[PDB]
Amino acid sequence: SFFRITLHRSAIGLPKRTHGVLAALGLRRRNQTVFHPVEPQFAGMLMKVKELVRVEEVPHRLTKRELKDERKPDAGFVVEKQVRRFIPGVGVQDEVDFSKVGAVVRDGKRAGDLGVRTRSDWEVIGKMKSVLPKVKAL
Amino acid sequence: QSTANRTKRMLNIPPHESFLNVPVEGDRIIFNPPSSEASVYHTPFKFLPRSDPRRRANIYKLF
Amino acid sequence: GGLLWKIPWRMSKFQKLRQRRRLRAVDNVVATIENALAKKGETVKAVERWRAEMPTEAEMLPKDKYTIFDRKEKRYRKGIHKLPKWTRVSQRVNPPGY
RNA sequence: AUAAGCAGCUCAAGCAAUAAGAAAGCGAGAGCGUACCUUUUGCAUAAUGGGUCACCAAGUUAAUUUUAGAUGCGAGCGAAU
RNA sequence: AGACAACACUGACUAGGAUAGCUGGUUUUCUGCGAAACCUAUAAUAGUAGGCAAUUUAAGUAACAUCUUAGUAGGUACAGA
RNA sequence: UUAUCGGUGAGUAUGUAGACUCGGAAUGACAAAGAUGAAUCUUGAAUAAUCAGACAUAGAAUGAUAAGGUUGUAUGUCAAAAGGGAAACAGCCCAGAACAAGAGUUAAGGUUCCAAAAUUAUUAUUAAGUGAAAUAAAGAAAGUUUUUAUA
RNA sequence: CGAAAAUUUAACGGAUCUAAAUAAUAUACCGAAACCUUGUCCAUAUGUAACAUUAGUAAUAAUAUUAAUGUUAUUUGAUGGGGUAGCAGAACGUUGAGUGAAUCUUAGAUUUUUUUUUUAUAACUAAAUAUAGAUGAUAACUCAAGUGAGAAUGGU
RNA sequence: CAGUCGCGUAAGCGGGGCAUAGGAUCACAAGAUACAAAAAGGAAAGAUCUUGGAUUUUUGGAAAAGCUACGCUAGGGAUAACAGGCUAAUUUGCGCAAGAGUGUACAAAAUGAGUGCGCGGUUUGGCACCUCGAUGUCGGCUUGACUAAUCCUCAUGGAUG
Ligand SMILES: [K+]
Ligand SMILES: [K+]
Ligand SMILES: [K+]
Ligand SMILES: [Mg+2]
Ligand SMILES: [Mg+2]
Ligand SMILES: [Mg+2]
Ligand SMILES: [Mg+2]
Ligand SMILES: [Mg+2]
Ligand SMILES: [Mg+2]
Ligand SMILES: [Mg+2]
Ligand SMILES: [Mg+2]
Ligand SMILES: [Mg+2]
Ligand SMILES: [Mg+2]
Ligand SMILES: [Mg+2]
Ligand SMILES: [Mg+2]
Ligand SMILES: [Mg+2]
Ligand SMILES: [Mg+2]
Ligand SMILES: [Mg+2]
Ligand SMILES: [Mg+2]
Ligand SMILES: [Mg+2]
Ligand SMILES: [Mg+2]
Ligand SMILES: [Mg+2]
Ligand SMILES: [Mg+2]
Ligand SMILES: [Mg+2]
Ligand SMILES: [Mg+2]
Ligand SMILES: [Mg+2]
Ligand SMILES: [Mg+2]
Ligand SMILES: [Mg+2]
Ligand SMILES: [Mg+2]
Ligand SMILES: [Mg+2]
Ligand SMILES: [Mg+2]
Ligand SMILES: [Mg+2]
Ligand SMILES: [Mg+2]
Ligand SMILES: [Mg+2]
Ligand SMILES: [Mg+2]
Repeated sequence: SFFRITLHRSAIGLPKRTHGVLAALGLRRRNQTVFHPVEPQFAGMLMKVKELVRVEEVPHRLTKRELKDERKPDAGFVVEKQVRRFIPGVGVQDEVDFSKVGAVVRDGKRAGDLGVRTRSDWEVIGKMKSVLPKVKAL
Repeated sequence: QSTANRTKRMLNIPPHESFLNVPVEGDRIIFNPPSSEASVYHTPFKFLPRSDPRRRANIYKLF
Repeated sequence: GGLLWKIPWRMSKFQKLRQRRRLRAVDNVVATIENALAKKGETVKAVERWRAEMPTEAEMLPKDKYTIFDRKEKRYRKGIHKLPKWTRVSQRVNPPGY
């Protein structure tokens, strides 16, 4: 098994040798958790700082990305709709609605390639003088 | 106090006793009639039309 | 003297509760380390010395938890809260008879 | 004009724009806070210095001898024809 | 009468030429690291020098700190006569 | 001739201890291997400040077993360290401040009101406001409670 | 009870308390700038991508790439954060100078103010007042210092 | 390691003493060295090695008496002339406990040896946080305020004495 050590107290006023025991365990600041194998070398290391730490036997050692994921609070929100944005290194990402799911990013050297409405598109929409909504829908 | 955070702690008022009985398991709907004045949008049962289907028994009689 | 270090001679019931809980917390660290090794059939010299010459919080007398031996006191006893860093230091045994 | 504030800071009622829009400022009331510098083991100290404001007012130059970095040439370099 | 000799006399006034291990002062911001009040020498103890040693940043590390295990030096607390 | 004076021999007799230590810790010190660790170490080049420290705890010397006295040693803090607790507080108890937010989690310390949090539970004592965050002593006494004996 | 001192109750901090005292226990809660979480700033790293500048190297009549520097983002969900004496790095500002026979100015250069915004010892927006075509102001980079003052019983 | 001596059968030992208590340079002097020799040949004066004379005894190495109440300047206030602060040895400050003894008798009416446990901050001191109105640290005057360990005035217990 492993020893789960957490520095509960500080050593601001304790002798210098007590700081050398907390430096070998790896406890720099307060409430810092380290995992050390169950061995006589570490066990005698904890008998010197047993008034400042809290020891616990754990089956497996926890990684750096797993000790922090147990104090991480749930985001509490989910982005369901995003509006058009310009990403500097990728391109112009269009609008996406994750409720019906599409991050399509069009990049180019012309306005038409970007996928936006240009001046020419506004001239084609302005000349369509025949388009009319159905009478039933009007 | 010295900082705004220290002021918020000295001026703290705890929530109502009712909210502090959090369920350990599952969700529960509780009756918490507040000690306050009701607005005019809480139409009394006498002013509701017979057609309206929301005329329930007092919430006291639903527990 | 003239410099006032207002330290009472006795502890309060709140300090005693934390002194009791601090002695009982050092017992769990020695009991966790002693059982963790026994499973592996291993032992340490400092873990065996502690259990030999040091008592647990349930085996200590009230006068050994809240007092220490001071040869300069009238009854050879002194408040344990007078010891430097007494909150982060181990002190359970006093000379026999004192 | 019932009050014992190094006059700031945290909390903040209220007042304040004739008008659509727009609140800087002042602030009752609650709390926190014993100037600055020098000199000292240590200063609110009843230890030193200053009435306020503006301006003047202190590691610089020369020669010499070194080092680091950068750069020119290179067993030559620099200088000079 | 150490009295008087033109503000000054236990030796005047004026001009020229000083030092001060002593005291005071030394002016913009941000960032990194971070002491000592000990030893030795000194007509020295309010100073200074050499160490210990703070800083800068290069080359090294079987570095340094702590623990475990085995070993070693040395006679205190205690105890004893 | 003496349970008189001194001296001698015997005692596994009693005490005494800075220069008595037969016995003898812990601690600290030296070095080896392994492991862990926050580079904390060494060297090269360049180059400082400092040289009345103070208090606290332990243990001594000195004084008078006086001093916020003087002087070593061990450890820490202050010095150069703000914040919380100690009513106020350089040195004590916690904890090392890059800036905000949070009835977030805790240390020391506290929770009737000033003033954030218990007028929270259990068993006894006290009747003196004793006491409640800086123990005045020996001693006295049909104060009172408990225990051990006891009529 | 012993227990007596000179401004005033006078070392419960005070109100007060028969526990809100004392002794032996138990639990919850409060509680720091400590810790945690979510963001921010700063310092030092480690790779990658993109933007700009400068300087090279290729392509182009039918743009790609290399290196340095600046910058944002991102990977390791990187590490680190008090400070006197003292040491070190990086910047801003002031005055004068070169580029400058340059740029801009009645379509308002410049105005010791006020105001606005930007991680900000600084500049900027707007407003109000006055009226200059250069003996005016000025970016950027660079050069040199009579360059920064709440502290000398300092001096005017 | 080289040189060359002693002792010992040999191994071997010997760069004084069982260990721990005797200072340089400069100058000066005596030997060696053969380095340099201010035009040159020599020399003088220098250089290296060995050695000597030192209460160089302030022993990391000056040839060295006082006064200033007439003192000066720059400083510190390591407490120095005062007061405050800490301590309480001492006191011309007191209390309590115990009771040898005195009291014709009888401890405690009174008296109380040598002592023990204490309070207090007046005298003479100790310390030195602290530079300031002092060496008789104090007197008189004016004007107080407070304390109670009481000289007077008021109430009262004990006193074969
Ligand atoms: K200057
Ligand atoms: K004269
Ligand atoms: K640091
Ligand atoms: Mg520190
Ligand atoms: Mg005092
Ligand atoms: Mg009023
Ligand atoms: Mg001083
Ligand atoms: Mg004053
Ligand atoms: Mg002053
Ligand atoms: Mg003045
Ligand atoms: Mg100037
Ligand atoms: Mg030190
Ligand atoms: Mg000096
Ligand atoms: Mg022995
Ligand atoms: Mg002292
Ligand atoms: Mg200092
Ligand atoms: Mg502090
Ligand atoms: Mg309190
Ligand atoms: Mg809460
Ligand atoms: Mg409350
Ligand atoms: Mg009381
Ligand atoms: Mg009181
Ligand atoms: Mg922090
Ligand atoms: Mg920090
Ligand atoms: Mg810093
Ligand atoms: Mg203007
Ligand atoms: Mg001035
Ligand atoms: Mg010749
Ligand atoms: Mg000649
Ligand atoms: Mg000498
Ligand atoms: Mg010597
Ligand atoms: Mg002093
Ligand atoms: Mg008689
Ligand atoms: Mg009387
Ligand atoms: Mg009578």
